[PDB]
Amino acid sequence: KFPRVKNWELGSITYDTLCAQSQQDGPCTPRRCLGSLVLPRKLQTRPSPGPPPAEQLLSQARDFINQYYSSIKRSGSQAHEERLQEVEAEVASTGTYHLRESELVFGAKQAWRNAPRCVGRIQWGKLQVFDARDCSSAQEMFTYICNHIKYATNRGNLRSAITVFPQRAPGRGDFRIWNSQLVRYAGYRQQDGSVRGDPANVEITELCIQHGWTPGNGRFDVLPLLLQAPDEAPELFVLPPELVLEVPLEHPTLEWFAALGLRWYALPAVSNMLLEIGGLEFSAAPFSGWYMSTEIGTRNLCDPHRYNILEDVAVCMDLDTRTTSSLWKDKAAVEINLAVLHSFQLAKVTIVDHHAATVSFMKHLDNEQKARGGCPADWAWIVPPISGSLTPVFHQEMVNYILSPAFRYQPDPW
Amino acid sequence: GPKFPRVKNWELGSITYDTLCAQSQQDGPCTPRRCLGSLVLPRKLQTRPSPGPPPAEQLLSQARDFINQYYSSIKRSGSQAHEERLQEVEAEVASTGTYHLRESELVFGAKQAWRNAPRCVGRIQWGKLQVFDARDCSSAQEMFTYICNHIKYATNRGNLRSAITVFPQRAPGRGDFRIWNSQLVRYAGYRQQDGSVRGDPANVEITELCIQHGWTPGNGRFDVLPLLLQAPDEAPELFVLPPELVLEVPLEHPTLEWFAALGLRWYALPAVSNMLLEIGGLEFSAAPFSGWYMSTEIGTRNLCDPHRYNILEDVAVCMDLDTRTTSSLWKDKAAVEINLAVLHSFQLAKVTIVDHHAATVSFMKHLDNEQKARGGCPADWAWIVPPISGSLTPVFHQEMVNYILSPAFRYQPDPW
Ligand code: HEM
Ligand code: HEM
Ligand SMILES: O=[N+]([O-])c1cccc2c(Br)n[nH]c12
Ligand SMILES: O=[N+]([O-])c1cccc2c(Br)n[nH]c12
Ligand SMILES: O=[N+]([O-])c1cccc2c(Br)n[nH]c12
Ligand SMILES: O=[N+]([O-])c1cccc2c(Br)n[nH]c12
Ligand SMILES: [Zn+2]
Repeated sequence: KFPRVKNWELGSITYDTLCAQSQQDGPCTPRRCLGSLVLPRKLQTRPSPGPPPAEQLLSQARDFINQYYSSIKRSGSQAHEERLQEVEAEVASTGTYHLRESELVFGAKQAWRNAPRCVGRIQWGKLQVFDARDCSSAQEMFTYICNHIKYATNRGNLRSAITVFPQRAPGRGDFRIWNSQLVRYAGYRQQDGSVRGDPANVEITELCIQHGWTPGNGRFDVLPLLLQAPDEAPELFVLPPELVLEVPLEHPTLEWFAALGLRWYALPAVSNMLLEIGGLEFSAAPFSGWYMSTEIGTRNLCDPHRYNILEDVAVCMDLDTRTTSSLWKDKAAVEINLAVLHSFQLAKVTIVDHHAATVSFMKHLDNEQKARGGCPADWAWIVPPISGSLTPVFHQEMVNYILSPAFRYQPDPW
Repeated sequence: GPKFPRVKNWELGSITYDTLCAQSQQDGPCTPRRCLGSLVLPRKLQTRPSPGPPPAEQLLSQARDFINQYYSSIKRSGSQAHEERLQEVEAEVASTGTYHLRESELVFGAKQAWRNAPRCVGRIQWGKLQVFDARDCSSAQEMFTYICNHIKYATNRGNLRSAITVFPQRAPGRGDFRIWNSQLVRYAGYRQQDGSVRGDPANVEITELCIQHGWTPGNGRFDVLPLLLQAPDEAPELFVLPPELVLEVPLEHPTLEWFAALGLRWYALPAVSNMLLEIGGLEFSAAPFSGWYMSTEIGTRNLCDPHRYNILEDVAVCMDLDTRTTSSLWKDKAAVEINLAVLHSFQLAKVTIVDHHAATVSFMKHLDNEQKARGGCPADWAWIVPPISGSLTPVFHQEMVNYILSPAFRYQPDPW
């Protein structure tokens, strides 16, 4: 049952015993592996048609409290058995329960620590948790968010942070942030099917316009937020320009690069995922850290269904775009990633390259093997989009499983 | 909707369902509890030498599945020729404990094994494979004659042709036909006194086995190894490939003049020879197959892997790059130029080669051809996406379902 895990660069071997703690099922079976699938339908977080079984919830709850008390080394103590009873009496009576701030802080950190697709988990212990459970309006969500952004950005010296809004309650709508990230660029479906801006944001941009936003016409127009309080229509909120930090891209040696007019924001804040802690679900819990240069230079700027600048850059570099064997694509992508690192470093904004990032992840995997006897990792996401085998994680076998607390995907609110 | 794995292509936003996986009769390493898809050698396709024949009934079920597959491919499923063949296989297994394949059946199974290989990006060529029947072979000496013939035909002076040579199957109460080498062409790995390794670090053991068996070792970085061929119940015999049969390509860069001075080179023919070909339950322990190289395999893996030649730093220093800081992306720049050299050099020498962009584009075409043909295609994402410029190829944006279908090429324990 326990996986023999091997690193092919070093020849070392380890056994993942942490996978035995996984209580949630993934999409794979012995007949076929679906590890490469981006999204689920089974691992998804289905709405509350009513309160989920008290036994099931109480089981996840007790396990979390147990995890919390081990965390502070006061396991088995009186403080522990009293807390387990509080949780049980509360579920038995109301069908749900509530967490203490310190449990929520522990839970939030464990959620990040448990995320298999995150290559930045070495930073898991340093996370600023903002308790925004004292929120009752879209207006209040906005204030909290602005404060999250101000703190997280920190003049360019980024700090990891998460804001937790009210949990889901049975028989009531969810608190939701309609945007996938707090900061994203608009995607305008310009007449001929083409899209000015980020093609991945066509739908959300249309929804913003539908809710009163007067749109722009640039390639990098920061989008407004659609915040939604329970059973209420989403409200539109324009983020103050002084709050959104952006880095204009330029190349260290290629003078003409800057003329491309490219730029990217400093803060990567995912705001569409569900945070699950002890059976409870927080539908609104935006989190942020800092960028790995490849997400910007490779994925966001070079993906075919995204900005797709690969060719424009290759033409400017005067590369042989006629044939694939000239490797014009590979050369252009490397220069774009270098431009991102140069630009962010020049602007004094936090950034980390894929080589440094994966090296740190290897250290993290080692820390975790010692600490918990394994570490859930999703190979396809941990290995960077360019230069895969050039990094240490490529040659490292990994085991992927679901551990709780956990960040999960959830249905779009519309 | 449909009760099958839903697969999405994120670049195009298109959806497909894999119904072919339903026909998988063999389990992989994953369970709903955890995914072990990233593991290289899972104990699944692994075939530990069964002392005797397969259970008459287990072999029988596998045999029946293959015969059905065969008749279905020639469009005679349910016919008298089909039912007669099924009876003939059962009768043969009932009296002898095993059975034998008709020539066309062997050709079909061999092509299907390639078609079914999850990790092969070059499967769009599956239909055009030359199958050499070597089931008459009876000595290590003859295995060598057959291999040299394969190498000659397959190499074809630089205009490579896919081919597989099938030696006699595993037999009850009779040793196996084995090729000790991992590939027909491999460079030697010499363990230095100082601990280092000259040549290919990956080939240290086979090199030492060659020496233990009479090989007089050289001491270069690119010394082609001799073959250790093994016939039934005999010790392996050493056979040196005549130099003129092993085509090699001196590597040079199209603009960086100094690259040629590095003295780097690579052989033109990739021929895997340590895998077991399984068809209808019959095992062909010796069945070397070859095709042609995808540039990344040479320039990125073979030449740049830290546990292989590891030439990244040397090329970086030559390009005068900052190898003291990761942010200079010195590794990336060098690897790109190393891959361009492999492509430029093979094209210059008139030897078949395919860049990772052209290969993945063609695999996308293969995926479409197989959706319509079989209703899905077993693919191992981690092995299909190139070791460099991953998201720049169309396969990165294509979800994939991985499973084991038979006939198949499986891993098997080293003979020693
Ligand atoms: C410290 C800096 C960080 C870096 C450099 C980093 C980098 C990455 C990268 C490259 C990915 C893979 C691509 C993707 O899924 O979009 C990822 C995924 C992820 N990270 Fe991190 N991360 C960081 C901080 C954080 C923080 C603060 C959290 C949560 C508290 C977090 C949670 C996750 C999760 C849940 C995913 C998966 C998202 C999905 O499934 O789409 N990360 N991270
Ligand atoms: C025609 C050109 C071909 C190309 C460009 C090609 C390319 C590749 C590549 C890149 C791999 C991935 C690396 C690896 O797994 O070792 C691979 C794997 C494989 N190919 Fe192909 N291939 C070709 C021909 C063939 C042929 C002719 C056969 C068999 C008849 C074959 C059988 C396989 C198998 C079984 C593997 C898996 C090896 C493993 O388990 O590691 N391939 N191929
Ligand atoms: O840097 N990244 O590539 C990246 C991807 C996805 C999420 C995050 C967060 Br939250 N910080 N950085 C991230
Ligand atoms: O070493 N690994 O752990 C590993 C995982 C997944 C794919 C590959 C390839 Br292709 N080489 N090594 C790999
Ligand atoms: O080109 N390749 O990278 C490659 C890898 C593994 C096996 C083969 C064969 Br057989 N032809 N090409 C191959
Ligand atoms: O699109 N995909 O099929 C797919 C599979 C596995 C990983 C990724 C990433 Br990271 N982006 N797209 C992916
Ligand atoms: Zn799997």
